[PDB]
Amino acid sequence: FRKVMEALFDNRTRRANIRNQAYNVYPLYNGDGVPPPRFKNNVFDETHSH
Amino acid sequence: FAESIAIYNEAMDNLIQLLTYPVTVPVEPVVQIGETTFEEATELGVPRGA
Amino acid sequence: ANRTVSPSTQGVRPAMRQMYNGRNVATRPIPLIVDTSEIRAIMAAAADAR
Repeated sequence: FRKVMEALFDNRTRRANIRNQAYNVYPLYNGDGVPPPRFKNNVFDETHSH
Repeated sequence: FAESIAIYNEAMDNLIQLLTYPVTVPVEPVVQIGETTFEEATELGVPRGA
Repeated sequence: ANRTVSPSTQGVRPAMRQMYNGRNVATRPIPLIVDTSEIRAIMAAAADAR
């Protein structure tokens, strides 16, 4: 239960590996990773956060 | 302590079943748009590509 | 007898009705206006993001 809640509340980006390849593991929007797509002329830059 | 432990256990089950799901790996789509335009025809020339 | 006439005695019943007024009920639905252009933008964006 702590790790379920911590996955949502801890706003930092994590790192993980599969098959000799590395990637970011993300919480909700936090200013890291692919920005949110455009919607009805709302447009989001990379620093967008929830 | 089975009384208070059952209260704690239920509250966490309710949260977990609303906050969590078994993973899957969708291909996440990028909305970028390429387009073609028609052109007005002439009796000797030819139109542009796509 | 009374021979009196008017555009009303010669007329038609007004075909009137009561329209919703929000009185004498416990709650009132939120007045959520949604024009079709906004429905198109939602449905297009949902189908793009899927």
